[PDB]
Amino acid sequence: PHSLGILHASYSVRQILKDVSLYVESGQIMCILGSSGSGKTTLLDAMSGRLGRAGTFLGEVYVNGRALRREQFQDCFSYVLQSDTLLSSLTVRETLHYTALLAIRRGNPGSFQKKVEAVMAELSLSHVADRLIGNYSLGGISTGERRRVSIAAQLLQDPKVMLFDEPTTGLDCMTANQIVVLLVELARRNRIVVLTIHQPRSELFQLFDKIAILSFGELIFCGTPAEMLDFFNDCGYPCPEHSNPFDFYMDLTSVDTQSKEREIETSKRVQMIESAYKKSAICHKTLKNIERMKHLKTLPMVPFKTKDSPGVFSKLGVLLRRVTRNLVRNKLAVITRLLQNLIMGLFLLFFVLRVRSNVLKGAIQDRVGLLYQFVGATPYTGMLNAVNLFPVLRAVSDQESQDGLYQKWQMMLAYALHVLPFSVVATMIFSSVCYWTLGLHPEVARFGYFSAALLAPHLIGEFLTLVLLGIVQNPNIVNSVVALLSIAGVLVGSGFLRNIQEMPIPFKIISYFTFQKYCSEILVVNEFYGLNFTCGNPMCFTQGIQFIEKTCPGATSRFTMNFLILYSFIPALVILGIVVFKIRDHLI
Amino acid sequence: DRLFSSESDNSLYFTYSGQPNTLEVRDLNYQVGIQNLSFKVRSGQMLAIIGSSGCGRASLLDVITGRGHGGKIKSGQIWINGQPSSPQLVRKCVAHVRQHNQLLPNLTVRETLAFIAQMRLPRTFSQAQRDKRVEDVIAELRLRQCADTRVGNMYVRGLSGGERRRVSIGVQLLWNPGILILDEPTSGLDSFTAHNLVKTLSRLAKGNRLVLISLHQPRSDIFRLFDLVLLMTSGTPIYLGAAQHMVQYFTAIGYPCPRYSNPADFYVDLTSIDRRSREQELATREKAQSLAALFLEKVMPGAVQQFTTLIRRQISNDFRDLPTLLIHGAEACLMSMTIGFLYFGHGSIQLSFMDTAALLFMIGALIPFNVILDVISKCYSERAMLYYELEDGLYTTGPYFFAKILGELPEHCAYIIIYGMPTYWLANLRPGLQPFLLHFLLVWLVVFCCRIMALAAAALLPTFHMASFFSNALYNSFYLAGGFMINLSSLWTVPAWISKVSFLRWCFEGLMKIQFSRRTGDKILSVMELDSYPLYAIYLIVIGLSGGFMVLYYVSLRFIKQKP
Amino acid sequence: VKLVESGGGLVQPGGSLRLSCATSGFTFSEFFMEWVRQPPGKRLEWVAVSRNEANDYTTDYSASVKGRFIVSRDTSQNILYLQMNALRAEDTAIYYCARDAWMGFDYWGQGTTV
Amino acid sequence: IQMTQSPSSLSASLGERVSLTCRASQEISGYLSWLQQKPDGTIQRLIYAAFSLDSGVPKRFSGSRSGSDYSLTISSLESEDLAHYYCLQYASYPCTFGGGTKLEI
Ligand SMILES: CC(C)CCC[C@@H](C)[C@H]1CC[C@H]2[C@@H]3CC=C4C[C@@H](O)CC[C@]4(C)[C@H]3CC[C@]12C
Ligand SMILES: CC(C)CCC[C@@H](C)[C@H]1CC[C@H]2[C@@H]3CC=C4C[C@@H](O)CC[C@]4(C)[C@H]3CC[C@]12C
Repeated sequence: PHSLGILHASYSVRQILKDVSLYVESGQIMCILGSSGSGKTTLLDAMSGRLGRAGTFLGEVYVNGRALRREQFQDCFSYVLQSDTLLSSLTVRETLHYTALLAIRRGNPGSFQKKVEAVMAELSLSHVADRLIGNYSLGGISTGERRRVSIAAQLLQDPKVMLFDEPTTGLDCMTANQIVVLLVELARRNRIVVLTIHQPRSELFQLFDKIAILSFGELIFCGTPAEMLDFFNDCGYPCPEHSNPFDFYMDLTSVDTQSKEREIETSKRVQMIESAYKKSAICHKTLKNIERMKHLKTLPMVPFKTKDSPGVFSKLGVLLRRVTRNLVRNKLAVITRLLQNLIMGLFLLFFVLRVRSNVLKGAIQDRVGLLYQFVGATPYTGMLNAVNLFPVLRAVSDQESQDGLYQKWQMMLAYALHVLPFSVVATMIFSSVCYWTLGLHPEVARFGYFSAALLAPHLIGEFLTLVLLGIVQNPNIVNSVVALLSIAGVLVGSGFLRNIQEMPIPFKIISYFTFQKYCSEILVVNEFYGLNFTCGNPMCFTQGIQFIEKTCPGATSRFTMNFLILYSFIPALVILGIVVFKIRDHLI
Repeated sequence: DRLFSSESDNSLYFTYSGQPNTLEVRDLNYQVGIQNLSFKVRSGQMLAIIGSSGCGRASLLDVITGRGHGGKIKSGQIWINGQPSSPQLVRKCVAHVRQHNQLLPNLTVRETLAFIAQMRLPRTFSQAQRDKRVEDVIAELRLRQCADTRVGNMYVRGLSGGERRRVSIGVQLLWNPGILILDEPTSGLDSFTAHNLVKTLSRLAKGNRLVLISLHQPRSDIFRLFDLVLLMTSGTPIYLGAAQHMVQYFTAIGYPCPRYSNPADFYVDLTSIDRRSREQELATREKAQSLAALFLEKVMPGAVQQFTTLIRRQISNDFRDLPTLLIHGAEACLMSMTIGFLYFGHGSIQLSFMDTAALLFMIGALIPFNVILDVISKCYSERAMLYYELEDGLYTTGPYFFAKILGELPEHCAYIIIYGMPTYWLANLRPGLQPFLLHFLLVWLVVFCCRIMALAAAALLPTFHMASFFSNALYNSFYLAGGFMINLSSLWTVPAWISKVSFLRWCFEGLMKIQFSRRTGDKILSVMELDSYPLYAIYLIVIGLSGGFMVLYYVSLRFIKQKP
Repeated sequence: VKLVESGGGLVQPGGSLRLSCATSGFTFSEFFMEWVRQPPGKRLEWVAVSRNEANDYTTDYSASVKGRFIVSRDTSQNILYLQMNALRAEDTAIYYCARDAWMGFDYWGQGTTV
Repeated sequence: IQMTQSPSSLSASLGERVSLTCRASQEISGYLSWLQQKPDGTIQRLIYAAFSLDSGVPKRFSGSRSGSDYSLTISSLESEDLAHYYCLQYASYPCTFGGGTKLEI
């Protein structure tokens, strides 16, 4: 039988754990109670090997006798979070299949599907196996079903020691009780389960096998409810009848931070109970069992997970397939992606409605206005799409990266790969709809050049917003920052309203690093090349070459160069996003 | 009961003097499912509603008080103080303590308490009487150690959570109500603080008052302090009476509660309908119905004063929020600096005419984004407080408009100064005092009109996202209608009319007529279409648009409910 | 608002005594009534409080005399009474009769030696 | 809440401006009171709320607050000021008093 033992564990960073020592066996369930500042989630994370890199973690963690190092935690300990971040536009079967493909790599999909079916039958999810996740308030699966799906995704890796960070928080009483009985049933199948609860109910007292209490990192008690009641009676605080011993022992071993006399009294009581527990035979028996199973010389070795992760290209392809299947199953996201540029162009067409290409009253003015609005709106639509569709995938990646499945930069690369063709077809539709209706130098080569010169800034702004969302949490801050940056770029970069050959040196240098300058140069060279204007002295440019030389003199001979720069602006942003996600991996 | 605080003050400093209030609900049948609810509470008793204290979107207390946005199929009676319930009687006698707090974070406890007192108490009360009432309210809820501490919520230091709940209770208790009704008072509080708050509410109920409390899942120690308890499951009452005898009741009908188990939890878990299955749904519904059957068979000041109080509270609240003011000043300074350095006129090469036109157009049309953003954020950051103070009857939605306007006016003027004064010298525009003052006044009026438009759009739409979308659409329709983008002449019928009511186009035309009129000439205005309206006419048109937006905002505040 | 105290004298340790505080000038049944003593060489020490009719004439005492001192009030003649038992061990003081404790100790008495 | 009054003893003659300080162990939000016990024994409240004055007392006595230290200032002392002075707090239960200062002429 398996046996986990935490001996003299301590976490400094201020001293969140003070000599924590627990002992769990296979087939037993251990619950951990404490206040908000108790540091039980910190202990769970330290045992799972997630925050042991930022702070010094003392104490040993023996598993089946063999002392595991600070690097073998995530390969033997599973950790189920509380956020339960799942993709809404996916079913349970395909989600678990993707999880198994990202975790396991054995061969034909038959074994993967069989493992998924077995785990669903164990988690009682076979009857909702072909139902979309969605939201429970709009017609999706219940919160208990989402928790079961998360537990199944965690169990797919064939674990033996699992930790749960408040699996009953946010759920109703009946659903929380169902989850407790489910965890008890999973633990009874020759496994180890350690869960934390904010405040359990009265009927969950006799369901657990071990109950521990932590306050400010100090272990007040750890044992079965029978010895719990016995010890709390022997200390002089018997639990009254009809008092929910859970709440009574949560109030008895907590400090009151409202006054300074009550705080000292509560601290004195907590220290008294802790000192009485340190002298009791329960902690002595725990330490004896730990040191005995350490020196058994016959129990089996550490049962790890199934195996490690496969190559990077397979995981990248699986993530790409997952994100495109989640996108194509959400009709709203698809229609926004395909019609944002179209709505922008239709709103722009409602005001102009034509370009008078043979009179100098509103020809150059309306043309410059249209080009400015396009250059300032394509990256805005890209940023809108990014802010609207990325955060869910970013949260899913942040949740699934700590488990050892994949990295976040691979998720970002898959997002870019699945967003390339959609932006391509969207900007192509918007071009084929608006360019011909506006009558802007009717031609096919000019139309293709305009389509490319409006497709490039869309992807550029979308990837910049992707980087900012990978480095900044709040999506509204990123939205406002990208909008302001696009404003500044279309104002300073373009020579429409500033005549760059006359702007100061710092702005002239900044305009060289902005894609808006090259975009506007390409658009001017493509639009004002082969058309003439008519005056009917103050403003009469009778041709287009004169206006081109006035705005950007040497932009005609830099067509291919500006196109290459505008298109190479994208891989630089992709590499910057990869680096930004690699940095983000170390700050959360 | 010996683990919590025991050295407290059991004195009652602010008691209710008057006739005892009564509340009787007879055969209430609330649907869209409360069925056959009937109880009768008097002054001096504390009623705690345990179990499913909600019926979807509106709780039971909102149903009793007459509030509720969902369906209200009524088949029973509600008698308050011996008279049928009505919004007037509820506003006059019943006070409500919501679950989510709504307090200005930059105000101390005493300041906001005096504000609510002078906005609630009649005009015949002298200042000394108001301060005495505030002091009695402070001493009653043991808030004397925090009478000068900021009541700031999260993101600010402020005070604790239980103290914030006590401050809200005092705000709702300043006018000395006869019936108090609190929904989820111990939501998000520690156990000791929840116990102290329950003891304080019990003392308030003992002080010749009628206190009703909503609690979905009460703790084991909170349940022991209940005077009267009302168990409700699936909208049906199962038990109604003393809490200490509750178990003694169920043991009398073949349902004993086992030891070492919370009675409230054990009795809300036993009679709860199970939704995981279909064969157990009715299997528990029949038990609930039988238990319900056995239970049923067993038994001033004015308007100008309100405006002054509101504007003073607003000024005291926003003038102490240093981070937001510094952020706004930073945005203004950054905008002004980039605009003035991009169009730097001091140098060997002066600014061209098209460059000056683009500079004026950008000066006019770069502020609305940040302006609307900040205004809508500030409006949606305090929508619940305004809605609740309008529902409870603090003001009559008239003085609030002018109060908000004259409260945002000074900061808006400072923003306009910071954005426009260090931009006129950097760009080296037309020198002099009259053109600079005219430019400043026009920019100020245009930004004021934009602020009023943002206020109206925020108050007209229920959510922040749709309001921001509509405001951005309006701003873009006014931007494309400007006299710089589409020539102001290639518009057939609709965009021309939009430009006629577009403040950005009028701002651009006014700036052009200020800069290029009789300078080096009106011929540049003649080649364009910016010479058909004099300067004073443009100013009057901007003022009229601002007035129309103010009227729209007032109509939206008066007729549209500001539901959070 | 006049307060006068009486009932002080020589008492053997372990006996019993009763001080009387006569009140005039205001509604005796509307305001609090406190007994606050002072040791012969120490600072003022609050002893007991009796609340008004709005609190149903409930009483409260300090942790040093809780159980031995009993304060009461006669509303017919507006006279506060303080019965002391098992005194003269350390309870020797100059006990004063004050009006309001929560609203500041105003309108003190004259004090009587025990 | 402990009230530390300073100084425990003070000697000042006619004409001087006396200042008696009182520090609270916790925050009382200005809920402090200054009483004057005459040598005969008739105690009377001189200052309430730490800033206001009672009716019938001379205006020479004033109340002030610096940080967490309250101050009673007596300008143009008379012969009727030789007496004991006590500071008390009534912001938290129970109500505690101060050490007291024997103002002697
Ligand atoms: C549906 C009707 C109302 C049309 C709505 C179109 C809206 C959603 C789109 C189309 C054109 C878009 C604008 C195009 C240009 C810019 C300039 C950019 O720097 C900030 C965003 C901004 C201001 C966009 C705001 C949103 C916008 C107005
Ligand atoms: C309920 C909570 C989350 C509401 C928070 C409102 C947030 C999302 C909104 C309201 C005000 C907005 C800010 C207004 C001003 C600016 C300054 C600008 O240079 C960067 C964006 C930034 C910083 C905005 C970011 C988003 C913002 C902070």
